[PDB]
Amino acid sequence: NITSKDKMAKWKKKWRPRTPITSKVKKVKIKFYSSYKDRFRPLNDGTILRWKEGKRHNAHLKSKKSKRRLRQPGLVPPAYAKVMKKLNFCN
Amino acid sequence: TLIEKEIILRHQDTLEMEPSAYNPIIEYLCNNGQTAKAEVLFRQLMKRGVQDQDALNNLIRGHAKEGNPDSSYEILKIMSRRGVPRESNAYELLIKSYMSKGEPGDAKTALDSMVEDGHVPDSSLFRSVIESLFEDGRVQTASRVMMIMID
Amino acid sequence: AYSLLSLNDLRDNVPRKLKTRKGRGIGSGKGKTAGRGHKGQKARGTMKFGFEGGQTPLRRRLPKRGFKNKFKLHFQPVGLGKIAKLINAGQIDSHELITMKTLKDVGAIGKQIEDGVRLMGRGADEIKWPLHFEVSRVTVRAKEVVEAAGGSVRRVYYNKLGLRALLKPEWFEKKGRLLPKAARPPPKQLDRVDSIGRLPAPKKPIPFYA
RNA sequence: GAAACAUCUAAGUAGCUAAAGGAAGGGAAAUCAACCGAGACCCCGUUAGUAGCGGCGAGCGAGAGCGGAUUUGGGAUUUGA
RNA sequence: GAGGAAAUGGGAAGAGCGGCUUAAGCCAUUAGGUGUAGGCGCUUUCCAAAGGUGGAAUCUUCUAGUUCUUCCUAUUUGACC
Ligand SMILES: [K+]
Ligand SMILES: [K+]
Ligand SMILES: [K+]
Ligand SMILES: [K+]
Ligand SMILES: [Mg+2]
Ligand SMILES: [Mg+2]
Ligand SMILES: [Mg+2]
Ligand SMILES: [Mg+2]
Ligand SMILES: [Mg+2]
Ligand SMILES: [Mg+2]
Ligand SMILES: [Mg+2]
Ligand SMILES: [Mg+2]
Ligand SMILES: [Mg+2]
Ligand SMILES: [Mg+2]
Ligand SMILES: [Mg+2]
Ligand SMILES: [Mg+2]
Ligand SMILES: [Mg+2]
Ligand SMILES: [Mg+2]
Repeated sequence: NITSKDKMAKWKKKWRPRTPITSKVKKVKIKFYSSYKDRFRPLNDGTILRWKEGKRHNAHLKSKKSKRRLRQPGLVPPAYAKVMKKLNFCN
Repeated sequence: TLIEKEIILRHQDTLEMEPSAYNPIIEYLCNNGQTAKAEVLFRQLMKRGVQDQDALNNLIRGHAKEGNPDSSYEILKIMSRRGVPRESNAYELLIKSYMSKGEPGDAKTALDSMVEDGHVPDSSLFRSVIESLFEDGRVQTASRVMMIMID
Repeated sequence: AYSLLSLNDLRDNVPRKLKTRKGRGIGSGKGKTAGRGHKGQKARGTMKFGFEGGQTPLRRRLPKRGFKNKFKLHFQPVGLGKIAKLINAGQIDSHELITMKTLKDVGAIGKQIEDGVRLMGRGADEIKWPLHFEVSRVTVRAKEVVEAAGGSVRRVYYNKLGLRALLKPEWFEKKGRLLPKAARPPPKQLDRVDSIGRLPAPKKPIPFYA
């Protein structure tokens, strides 16, 4: 019928501003991957903060200790943090 | 009965008030009584055609000697924004009016405005303000006066 | 060479390091495959940095989190220690009101104020005088330390245009605009402040219950 | 290109066609802001690879404000009655 | 006859200043000088967001960086041929 997905589609087509067809920026700037943005946050330490996986569903699969453990935020491993450091994620 | 009938602020009227119609009466009102309706009439005269310095100087002295030096300071601010040339003797009465009511910080503010306008005062006034700042516990303002008197 | 500056003997502090021209003979050490090894994709130069080999990457196996607040307010933090040091340096007048304009002119505030000044409690053991402040926010330790010496802190409200008119009043007179008027706080910001700021910079404080 | 591919990208690009001028187009708010205010239109810098869009993947990517260049508004339109 | 150019990032060596530095532009070119808009730091550390925020040392106190040049690499462009 009228669910939240098509309600949001009808709302976004009419009220959200539209992307320009062509660019205006003449300078070339570096862009990293768009999947970094909502998932990672750089700290002033120099390490990058992340959140652990497995908390979306399937909570009957996990032990109590693992359920308590996945609540705790963690850090990106170094070999993967160097890539986003080199691709201008930490500014 | 002229000012309550807003005759000055009428556009279709042609004959305006002569300079001699307000030049002595502002002097008399400021020197021998109240300054408030004098400044009300002259602020109405600004809204049509008048920026005479004589009535402004007399309003400054009248507001100083009445007992409200804030009005003298704001009229000097009006002169500064309108570009009216500012004298040295006007700030002396403002400084000593601040002095007489026990506000040496306001006196130092007015002294700074006088110096930024470009008038050097005398060492007698310097000696008055430095002792008044020191005896009120405001040591650092007195030291800031000392800086410019050294310079 | 007695103070001689000729164009025949100019040289730098260290000798210039030149380019590594790859692909020349055997003796240069970087010829015949340069530095690329033998065959593959990294020798043909068609490899993108950050690719992981077909495994699902770490940037896609981890969950997203949270939302972005577009109305977030940023206040510049000043500690009591810097203000006390500048008091002892004779650059801030201790007997007048300490506004935000005073801090911006002395340089305790950086180049870009954004939404106001937050007063911090660092170096609180250097405060020996009754000081009067007018900031945007203040922490519990800073307010306690100031009022234990006998001063007062007033949390005061400016908006963006009011902050521009407080800090740069010459910017309006170069543009030909009149000085604006201080706006009232919005109802979500009403509880966070005490009073509306005066747009000329005030130099006499206002006691609370006096 | 997405290490395949179908929404997406390449891209309103290449190409084909029509009309007009030395320039064309746009233009003086049924415009932005936020209870404080700005004041037509086009071009250059910054905001900013940020907000936003997106098999929320690969990718695409503003506006307002602020600093410059040019600086311009005219008409309906005013009324003695 | 085949590792090269620009712009933006990660670093190393050298230098300027002590907060550092301009972009478009403007005034002159037998040639430079100006231009504060902006960027980074000081700065405050957790946090989805609201919210919240005592560095060290005791003994004349320590408490920050930024902009260029050269070279090695990365991204976008045909990208060693
Ligand atoms: K392929
Ligand atoms: K295929
Ligand atoms: K570089
Ligand atoms: K350095
Ligand atoms: Mg497009
Ligand atoms: Mg070898
Ligand atoms: Mg060979
Ligand atoms: Mg190699
Ligand atoms: Mg290989
Ligand atoms: Mg081979
Ligand atoms: Mg092989
Ligand atoms: Mg493909
Ligand atoms: Mg398209
Ligand atoms: Mg075409
Ligand atoms: Mg023609
Ligand atoms: Mg034309
Ligand atoms: Mg209005
Ligand atoms: Mg403009």
